[PDB]
Amino acid sequence: SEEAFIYEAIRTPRGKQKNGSLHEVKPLSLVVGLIDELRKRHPDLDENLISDVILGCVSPVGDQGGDIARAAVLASGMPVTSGGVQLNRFCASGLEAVNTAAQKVRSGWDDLVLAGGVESMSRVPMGSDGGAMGLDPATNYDVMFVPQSIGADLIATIEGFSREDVDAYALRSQQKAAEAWSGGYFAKSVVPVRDQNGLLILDHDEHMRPDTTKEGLAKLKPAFEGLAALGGFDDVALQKYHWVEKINHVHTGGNSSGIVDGAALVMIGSAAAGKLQGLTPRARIVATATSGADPVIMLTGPTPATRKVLDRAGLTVDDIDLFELNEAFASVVLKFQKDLNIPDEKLNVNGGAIAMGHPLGATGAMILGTMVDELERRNARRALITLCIGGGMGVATIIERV
Amino acid sequence: MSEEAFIYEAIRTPRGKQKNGSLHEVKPLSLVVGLIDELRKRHPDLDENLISDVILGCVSPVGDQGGDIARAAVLASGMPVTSGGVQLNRFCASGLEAVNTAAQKVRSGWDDLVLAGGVESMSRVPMGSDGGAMGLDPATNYDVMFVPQSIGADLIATIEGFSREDVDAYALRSQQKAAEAWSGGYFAKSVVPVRDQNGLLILDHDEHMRPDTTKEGLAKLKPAFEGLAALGGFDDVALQKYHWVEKINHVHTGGNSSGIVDGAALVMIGSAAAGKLQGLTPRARIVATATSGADPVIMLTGPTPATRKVLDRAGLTVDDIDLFELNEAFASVVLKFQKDLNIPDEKLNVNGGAIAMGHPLGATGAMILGTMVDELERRNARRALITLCIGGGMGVATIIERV
Amino acid sequence: MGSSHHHHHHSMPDNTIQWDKDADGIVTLTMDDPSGSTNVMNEAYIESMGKAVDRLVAEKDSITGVVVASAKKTFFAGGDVKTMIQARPEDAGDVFNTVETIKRQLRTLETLGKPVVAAINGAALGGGLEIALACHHRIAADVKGSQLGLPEVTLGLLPGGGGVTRTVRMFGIQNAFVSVLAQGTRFKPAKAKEIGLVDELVATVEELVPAAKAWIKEELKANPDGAGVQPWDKKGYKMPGGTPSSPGLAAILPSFPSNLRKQLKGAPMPAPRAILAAAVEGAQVDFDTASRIESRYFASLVTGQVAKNMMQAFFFDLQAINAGGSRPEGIGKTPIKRIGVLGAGMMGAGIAYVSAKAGYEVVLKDVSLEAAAKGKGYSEKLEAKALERGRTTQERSDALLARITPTADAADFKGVDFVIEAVFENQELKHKVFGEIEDIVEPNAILGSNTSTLPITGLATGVKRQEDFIGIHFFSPVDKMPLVEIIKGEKTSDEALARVFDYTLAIGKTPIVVNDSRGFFTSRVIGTFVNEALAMLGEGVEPASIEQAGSQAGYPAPPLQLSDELNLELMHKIAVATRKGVEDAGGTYQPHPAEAVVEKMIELGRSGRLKGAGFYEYADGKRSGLWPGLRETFKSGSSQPPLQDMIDRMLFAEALETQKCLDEGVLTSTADANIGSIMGIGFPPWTGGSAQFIVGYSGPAGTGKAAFVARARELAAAYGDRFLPPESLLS
Ligand SMILES: CC(C)(COP(=O)(O)OP(=O)(O)OC[C@H]1O[C@@H](n2cnc3c(N)ncnc32)[C@H](O)[C@@H]1OP(=O)(O)O)[C@@H](O)C(=O)NCCC(=O)NCCS
Ligand SMILES: Nc1ncnc2c1ncn2[C@@H]1O[C@H](COP(=O)(O)OP(=O)(O)O)[C@@H](O)[C@H]1O
Repeated sequence: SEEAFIYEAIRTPRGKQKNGSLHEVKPLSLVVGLIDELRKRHPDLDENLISDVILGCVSPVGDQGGDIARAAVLASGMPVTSGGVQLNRFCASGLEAVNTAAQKVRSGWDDLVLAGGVESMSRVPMGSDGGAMGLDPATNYDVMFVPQSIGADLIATIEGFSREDVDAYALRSQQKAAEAWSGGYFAKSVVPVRDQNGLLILDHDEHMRPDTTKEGLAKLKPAFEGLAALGGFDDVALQKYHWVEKINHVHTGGNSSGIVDGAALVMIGSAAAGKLQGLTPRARIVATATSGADPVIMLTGPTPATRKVLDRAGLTVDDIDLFELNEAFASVVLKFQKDLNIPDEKLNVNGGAIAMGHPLGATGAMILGTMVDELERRNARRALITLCIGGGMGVATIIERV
Repeated sequence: MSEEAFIYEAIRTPRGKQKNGSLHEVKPLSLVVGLIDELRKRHPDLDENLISDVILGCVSPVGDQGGDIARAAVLASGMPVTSGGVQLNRFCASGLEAVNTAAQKVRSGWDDLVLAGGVESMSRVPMGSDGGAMGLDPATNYDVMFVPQSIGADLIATIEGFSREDVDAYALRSQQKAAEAWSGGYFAKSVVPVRDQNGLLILDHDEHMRPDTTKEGLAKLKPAFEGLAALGGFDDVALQKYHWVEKINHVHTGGNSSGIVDGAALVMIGSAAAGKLQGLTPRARIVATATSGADPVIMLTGPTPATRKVLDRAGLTVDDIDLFELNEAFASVVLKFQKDLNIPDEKLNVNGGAIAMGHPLGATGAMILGTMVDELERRNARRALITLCIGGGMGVATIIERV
Repeated sequence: MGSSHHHHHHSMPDNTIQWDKDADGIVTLTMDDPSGSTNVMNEAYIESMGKAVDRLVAEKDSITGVVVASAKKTFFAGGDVKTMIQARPEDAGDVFNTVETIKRQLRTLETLGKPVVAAINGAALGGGLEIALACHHRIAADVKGSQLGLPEVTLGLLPGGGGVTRTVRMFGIQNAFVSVLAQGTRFKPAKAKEIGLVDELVATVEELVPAAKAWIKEELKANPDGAGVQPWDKKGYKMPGGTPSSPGLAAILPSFPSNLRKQLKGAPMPAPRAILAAAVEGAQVDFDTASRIESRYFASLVTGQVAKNMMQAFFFDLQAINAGGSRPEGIGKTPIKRIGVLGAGMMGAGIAYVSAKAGYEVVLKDVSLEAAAKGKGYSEKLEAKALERGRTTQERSDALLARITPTADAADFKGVDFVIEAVFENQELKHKVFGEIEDIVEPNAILGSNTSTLPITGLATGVKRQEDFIGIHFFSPVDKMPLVEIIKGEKTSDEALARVFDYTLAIGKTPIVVNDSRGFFTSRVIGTFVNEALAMLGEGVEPASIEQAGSQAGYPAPPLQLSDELNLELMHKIAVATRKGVEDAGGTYQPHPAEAVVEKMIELGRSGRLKGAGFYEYADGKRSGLWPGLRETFKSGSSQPPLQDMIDRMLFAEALETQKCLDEGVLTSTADANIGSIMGIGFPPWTGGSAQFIVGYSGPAGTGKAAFVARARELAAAYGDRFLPPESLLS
């Protein structure tokens, strides 16, 4: 029936957690910034035709509470008929926003929709919103709650991914992200953040460490002594994974996603909706899938979600030019690659969250937009975007260059 | 626009009151898990692996209601790990928005069977607990001309010329129709009594109801003085935009506004194939949905443009609709909507509303949708329209047809 | 370059700070700018403090404490206004950098690991008090004239040298905003201590540095671990009233912007809302981040037009007036012994009050003793309120009231050397009243009239000595209104001007000097304002909208409410006068569309508040809502123009009329036009005055004289030719 097309996909640069450029910037301002960029690119756009704004946000509290999407609509002076809804599907929230938008468009009841996400982790730290799975003992016991870094280490252990293997992926992420930036790949899509006076706040991905070496990564201490892991959680994991004697703690600040601030926005609509606004479609949403796996290991959700979306679209791994999986932890990406036999040169080709960071609610939309660009640059046909999710969920999307 | 979306089940908990409420001791997660177990009871042979998502509305997704309560519900109820779980917030309409989004996911053809609905324990997690920019950020608060909900409702009354007796007359009428619905057994199959870990009854009725309400009792009430309204400025802010209005008439009280309550609702939404493969009987079809809006200052004018838009897309007119259901946030909102579209009384909120039974923010949308599914079946009528006024001046409306 | 205390890091100003290190390791930094009588935050201060702070860090192993002092009569006068007014939007980067540099210096001072004590010898205002707030302890000399506060909001600015950030950490958001920031109030040293802005007081300036050094000595002995550490720089810090994420404050926080909007009445003054935004945003983050946010909001205001308007009016223009710009040149002083006031109505009563409060003997004469007594009762009621509020002692209040003597006898004007007449607007009555008195008063007495419209030249002919006859125009209510409009008639001497000018300063008011003309400056201009409002009512515009337009324009009171306070019968005969003037010269009068409305209300017996009925209904001495009959009378709602059009009609009418007054030589300076319009007839402070409005207009058309002219012409095309700009604004 109706097809869903991507007309614009933009993002902010990503600000680091410690002494970050974006720390002084409210998350709402990040979104408004991007709305003004879309308006700049299409000054003659009839905004009355935009029926919804859908924003992923993992910690909808404080600066990020109170339906931040509606706040963006009003604060940006967008029409009062333009909607505004917040959603939270953990790490995949940004992509889930794009997917929901695509599905609304396909349903025929929405014409032109803005989708994306925002996470300002330096102002609203993860876990700020509370939650029963963690903070209610009865259900914490039930689901066998475990911080995701432990699941990441468990995967490394089971799959036989060594500390060197994991660090080698991290190095390659840094290298590929630096090459993308200096190749001018991100020029069109990364929108510098500016203050109320027009002064520059941030224009690049601060978290990047392009001069990373294998020796430096080997010096880092496991995150098993970091913040999230207090005590008990190894034994909980191993109670389920009872044939595994000992968890090898391989993940560190150097080979896990960076904690960062940022936002992303995507414009999605029907062919008809684009035609009368004079927008050129950049890509088409081919299919979407929600699936999952064991919530204890937590981070193996990408595999069945990917299998499901390929099946829906009637496609196989061989039909996909580019695979983009969020780099929450190196082992998650190596597990995915192993499972589906993904060739290296097809996987996260412009680097990922280890280099550039993972602003929870925005990431899905950011890496989605990253694929729209690479497809256009490479003149390739298909990309598959997927993310691992807390609670053992998986979401995947297939896009096609138009 | 391909796959048609059908409602197979629509249930809800009773609504517990805010002060000395029966549900105060019940975690919002338990409210949801309870309703999942009811569905299990009603379809013991349902293959849950076919359920691809759970979509829950929640206006204050913090503390007990944070961390994606939908996924908490999926995991805590022992549903398959493949069954999704997503929380959403579109303020008052969140519950209907879940259902609408669920229906839209089915229509896309990428989801087959979805649980949708919502939850709010306002006694445990009060409105506003989540914060937010347009309220708590001065630069935004100034630029959006933020004003509390009640002030908008009073302004409506002022502009349209609804008196204190007018709004209280509607309040009385809601209580009467709620009591009648309960007496007639209209809610018997759909209100699921809440029980403890031991099966002991916690609550089985909508305890906010005041069935013996009188004209005289309502007249004796004081205009709204709790929360944001009691603080200064908001009248003046409102009149700065609505400058032709000299004075706001404060007609709204606790007896003609919706009640603060605890509750949850669940709707089972799927494709025709999905229902057939599982031995499920369709009860209604989602005909169309619409999202629109109006001025954020007056705020509660959103249902009119949303209703007009959904009527239009479904190719229908006011005459084609057998039942209109609009959330009773404030009396004047209902009267305004009725006045705009010339809605006949006998068609409007026929089983009573939130003034009588309460408005558990995130769940209300799904609750009143389920209310219309049951009444369409009971009256043997064909079409219902469900709509809500929303904070920030938004509107959402849905049309269902009995199958 | 990075984290530097200096403006420049590539390849010079004078030194303003004296360095003295004691045998105990205490450093005294004495501020003494050799280029003015006052210490300001200019390029020389910045470099001088840069050097000193570098030296503080370099010599830290031998420094035990610091004392910040001044060698001037005042401590520190704040930001350099001469530089700030010049800042354009493209200068936002430089302004941001300047203010960040200033604060980097203060932050080093504050986080030095040693106590720093501000020795406040005199006025510490704005940037001045911000230096002191960067210190760990504040001692002020309880001296005459000494003020402390952050008045930058009064100039359309904010405390961008840490003022916001620091007062918020000190008092919390709500108290900092309400008590200090939002209004920018000046405080006497005792009051400044009361609210925690200053820590302790000394009797004389000489005690300051010794007491400061004594404090450091004790602090190091009594509190070694926490010496030189601000409360907010400690691990256990808790902000008074809570942070924005704290439940108690979160519950009331949404009402702060609404309460301010209510207070401002929707006027376009950006500074107070910027201060609030900076306060809350600052409170959400660490000190340094909070401080940088403060700079962005500051740069926002400084490069904006309103700050320029307000800086011009409330610094430059006010200073110009206070230095005697409109006062005649080589004229000496003549101290006033006894004031005589003719008339005990609201005006005369008020004039008698403000004169008595200033310290003068007042003889208050009316036609009967009963009348004169009720006139004095006006002052008694003001003192009753002042005693209840605790703003005066009983003994001083008794003396104030004892200076006023009510009489009905003209012989009681014996020994009176200063006459202020405040009787009914009527020439022959005023002639008669002065007649009865001119021979009883001293031979050198000033003969002053409080006429609103009638030319002074005409009134003067009723006296023998016309050299001493002058217009002394007060504004209701006299106890609150700060302007005196002094009017030179043809025969008025320069000495008379000076003498009244002096009197005006002596009673604590602001003088403008105007050349004789019917309606003068103030009455003529306020007229055009209320006439525009009445015209809209006649055109069919909702009264509610008219009042809202007036308030949202920024006027202290809405125009129909004001039209009731001025009598409608006075407006009628003002129009009758102007009509007679034209018709006698054989011309044809063009009535203002408002005149038909005035006449209509007179005919309905609704001539204003004094008669109990105007555009408003009055019950029991209280105004109570607009008269419902207004809508049927004028077909209200049948004309629905843009609210901004209504605002602009009112502001533009006055701005245009002011230019005419400048053209005709009624006014002799823009300074007088601006301050006179602001203090006399409540023209909105954000505009910086009726004259400044012309050069500093901002809207859809843009900014400046050109953008004003465009909008003026746009209004003329829509509403009438009275909005066409006079030739003196064109090319
Ligand atoms: C500090 C003050 C009370 C001293 O009053 P005073 O003893 O009568 O001295 P004056 O007012 O005659 O000032 C003397 C000189 O200092 C200058 N000056 C005072 N404050 C200044 C400031 N903030 N910026 C620039 N120059 C200033 C005056 O322009 C004048 O210069 P000039 O005589 O060379 O033309 C008075 O100057 C004042 O109120 N200044 C403004 C303070 C303020 O509100 N600024 C901070 C908020 S931005
Ligand atoms: N009785 C009324 N009903 C609806 N709108 C009204 C009424 N009276 C006045 N208005 C409104 O007044 C407005 C004109 O002023 P406005 O547009 O607010 O000024 P601005 O253009 O400066 O914002 C119109 O948009 C109109 O809607």
